[PDB]
Amino acid sequence: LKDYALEKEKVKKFLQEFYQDDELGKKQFKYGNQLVRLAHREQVALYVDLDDVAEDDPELVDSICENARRYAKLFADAVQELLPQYKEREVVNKDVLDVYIEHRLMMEQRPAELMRRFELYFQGPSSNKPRVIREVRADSVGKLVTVRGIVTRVSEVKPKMVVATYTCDQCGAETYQPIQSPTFMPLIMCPSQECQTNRSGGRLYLQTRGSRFIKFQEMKMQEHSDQVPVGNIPRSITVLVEGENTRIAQPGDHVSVTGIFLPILRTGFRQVVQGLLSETYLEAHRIVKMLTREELRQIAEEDFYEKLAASIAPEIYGHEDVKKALLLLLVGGVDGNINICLMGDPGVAKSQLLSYIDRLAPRSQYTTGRGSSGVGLTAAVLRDSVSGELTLEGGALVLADQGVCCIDEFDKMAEADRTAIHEVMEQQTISIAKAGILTTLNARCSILAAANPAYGRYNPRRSLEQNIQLPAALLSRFDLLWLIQDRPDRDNDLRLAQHITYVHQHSRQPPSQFEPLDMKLMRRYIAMCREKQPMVPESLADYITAAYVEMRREAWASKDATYTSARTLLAILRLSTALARLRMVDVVEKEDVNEAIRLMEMSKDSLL
Amino acid sequence: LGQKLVIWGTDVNVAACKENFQRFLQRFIDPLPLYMQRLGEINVIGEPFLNVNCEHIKSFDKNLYRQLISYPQEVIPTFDMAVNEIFFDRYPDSILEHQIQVRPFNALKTKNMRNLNPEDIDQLITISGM
Amino acid sequence: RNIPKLDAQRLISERGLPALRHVFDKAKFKGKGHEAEDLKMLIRHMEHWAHRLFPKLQFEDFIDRVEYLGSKKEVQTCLKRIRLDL
DNA sequence: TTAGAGAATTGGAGAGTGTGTTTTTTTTTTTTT
DNA sequence: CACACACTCTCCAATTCTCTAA
Ligand SMILES: [Zn+2]
Repeated sequence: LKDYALEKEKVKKFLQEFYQDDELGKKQFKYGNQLVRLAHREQVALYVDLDDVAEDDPELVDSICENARRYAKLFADAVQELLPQYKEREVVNKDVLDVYIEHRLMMEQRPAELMRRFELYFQGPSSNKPRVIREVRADSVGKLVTVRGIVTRVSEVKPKMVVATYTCDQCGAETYQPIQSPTFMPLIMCPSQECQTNRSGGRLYLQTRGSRFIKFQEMKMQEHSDQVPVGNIPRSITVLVEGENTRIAQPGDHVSVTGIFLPILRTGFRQVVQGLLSETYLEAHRIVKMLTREELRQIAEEDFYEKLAASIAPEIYGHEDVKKALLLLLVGGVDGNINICLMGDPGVAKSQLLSYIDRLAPRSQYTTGRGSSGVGLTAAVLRDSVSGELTLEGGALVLADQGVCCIDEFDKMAEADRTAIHEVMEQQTISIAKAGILTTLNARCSILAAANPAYGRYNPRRSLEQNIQLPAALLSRFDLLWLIQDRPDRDNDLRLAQHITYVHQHSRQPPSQFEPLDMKLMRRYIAMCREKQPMVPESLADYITAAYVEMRREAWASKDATYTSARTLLAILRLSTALARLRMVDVVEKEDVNEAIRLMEMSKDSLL
Repeated sequence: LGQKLVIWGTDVNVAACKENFQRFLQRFIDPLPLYMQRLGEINVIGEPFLNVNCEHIKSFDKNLYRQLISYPQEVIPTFDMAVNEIFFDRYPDSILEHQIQVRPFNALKTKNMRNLNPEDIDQLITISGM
Repeated sequence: RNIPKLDAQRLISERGLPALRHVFDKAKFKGKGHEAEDLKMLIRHMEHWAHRLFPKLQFEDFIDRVEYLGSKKEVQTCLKRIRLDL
């Protein structure tokens, strides 16, 4: 259509002459300053912005967007032809390929794509609004598109051959093979004139040292679930990523990818069979992912412990005891997890705590124990049967690895998952067979469990294992067992209904006449308070002993010697150290031990 | 003729590398003549390999360590030639089933599996794993 | 295509004997009592010259062919010329 | 006695022909629940 | 379908046989 010879000179003029002001109105050539770095090998990736190109040629922007890959190659050629103009220093060779190219140049004094160590990408123009995956239709083939989606699978970084370098055994000459296709034919026999005319029979040996490789990474993007149409399955697209765009995104990341939408090339028998139809991939060009003084003066208030506990659940009344316990769940004990179990009737604000703590926790998950049809508590295998490669998905316990996992209806957990919870609570890992071969996954996470009675409402006449129908081997792993009771209570019910009705009619929390700390401030505080690693003084050992034995003997004297053990003392110490972390003091003290004892006693009081 | 050899596209002389490793074997003594004790242990035990610490190679000669890491496919056979030459210059009538293999190693990992790149191809690495 | 031959006129007097005159100008023989290594050096140099001349053959096949070529006009005329001056 | 010019036989380059390919669910049955 | 392997046949020319002169 256009004359690409003239277009290359236009691109050169843009790259040489464009300027932008960054500071105090001073003029800088943002692309010349980067061509200097590219020439000096200080920078490898050059992201040219078509919003910048639009400031002096919208027609060039339209041409690039409508035939992007051609213009990507043209921009790369123009940049390579421009770098000698900007050379002013010698390169420090740090890649072995730099050393090889240095000796290649010296021997030539005594392969453009090979000498090309840089990579150029189009940063998309803002006029191109971002599409969903479902909107990337056949009309956009070969055109620059911006696509939003969920990253759901990412491969390891692999070496993609760009220019294969061979050496001949007979004539001692190097041979070069640029590689555009996803597959290529290796060279066997030397094509040099010296070997051919003499019929020398000299063959070629690939030199990975001399060849050019580029980082390569496949991924899968998936539609946003709320953006999928009503009756439909979410669509997915393969994104092929190269060079500096690799390792930007991980699974679960919300991303926007500017790239070129292309059909997949086929070889052998696939082109025979598929006919005119073709699969597609997106060639990634840019991937984008979607206190100390001032609040210390607030933290100086003696309210701060109860202020945090109030901020842990402002929609619930009377349960400040439980909110303090859940604060220690988020803080954790000294190295260390703190596990909590909540029991109550169905349809109570016991799932509210799971939701709130999951929302507040930096790393977290919130599943249910009732046998999920997806990835369960433990990992699972996906076949990806467009190609057949098995791949491993984490699940709740693994995805909440260095944080907290909330499990609703913890009682309905099957034995296959209860054993996994035993594995997590005993040694903080899970194990799974991928293809008969077993791999091990980290799960170093605190469990917030919520159970319901097996049948009917809770009944204090019966024992706890009779109520919940879950064995003591599970129940004893937890540090606090709470009964989240619910009785009809006229004024509290009226206030709850007023609160929920305000939430419905205004889509916002009502004014409670209290100012809780904001969620980001709470997160920064917990990080600041868990950065500490307190130690218990040895003089307090006698007091810890006295508290433990008197609690034990009260259980003997007044409640028929209900179960306790040495892990009770260990749980008290972990709770007191969590309180020390919360108070940001590196020594545990009498008040910490007293509050840990009080917390355990009131949890048992809620049970009784 | 060995003195004419250089590693391909490398400018490192194989004979000079061999001599540097030989004087390393002859003169490194301080892990607290070190490796001649290992040669004697090979001589009496009959196991054809020599373990060598890359940190010892580095502290003795930084350039030799750089050559070993960058070009192991040529440098490690050069070290095999060096160690076998020393071993059979000594112990002249000891019989071995095979020539000795030099087995350089780093005491700890230099890289991890996630950070392995195409820049590391045909390069000596140490990684930890299960 | 031009399939090559080890014949009397392509290369034997062009890249062959004229270069073989020069091959041993820088040789490093050491004489009596060292005939074994002197012969090893000689064989290596002769083999290298033969390889660069006609790389298709092995060294003894090359020798058995060139001994036959010793009967040809060009070869013996060049031999006498090399004996005399240049 | 050597070797070189003309005729016939053998080596192999290459032109032409033919072949092969790209975990999942519902249901039964015995034993064990 | 169509792009690589696998196999056969043919022609071309390079080597060796035969007869002659230096
Ligand atoms: Zn060659």
